[PDB]
Amino acid sequence: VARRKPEQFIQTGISTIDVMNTLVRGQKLPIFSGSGLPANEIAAQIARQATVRPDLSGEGEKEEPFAVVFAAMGITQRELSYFIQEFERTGALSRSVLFLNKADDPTIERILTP
Amino acid sequence: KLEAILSQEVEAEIQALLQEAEAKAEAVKREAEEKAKALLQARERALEAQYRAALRRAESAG
Repeated sequence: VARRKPEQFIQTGISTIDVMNTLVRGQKLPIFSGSGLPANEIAAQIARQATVRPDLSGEGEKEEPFAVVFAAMGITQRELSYFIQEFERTGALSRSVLFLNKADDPTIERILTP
Repeated sequence: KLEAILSQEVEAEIQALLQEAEAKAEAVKREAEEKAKALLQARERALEAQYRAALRRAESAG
């Protein structure tokens, strides 16, 4: 009851989404990924090219701070650093909250952390 | 006369050829200006990028 239909779209920097599905606030959109397939590569693209329209939709929300939250649930040696070095590309490491869970970290905290 | 025919078969070729080669000497030179301009257009954007990134980094860092 407290929600209502959103309608302010964002630039994901991938054309295909912002035409066909239209990724708006308060909406989920899982990115299905196979096993033997990358998952990391594609994810990074959405994180450094996530940005509201300034008035291309008829308005912005750039007037209020945009920020990102992260939380990984099981990551190796490469996926650890790979994410961190693209967050310095993002320029966000002073306005983000990271809840990294590794595989060297307990297996029980893989469902707590979410 | 007959020598006046001879001067006209030449005088025709030697303007066709030299008009053609003053429009290749134009053409190469037009593309040469339009390239140097564009290799500096990409240089202009690059520097800007590096400054917009740079300042954001120093704001976050601090």
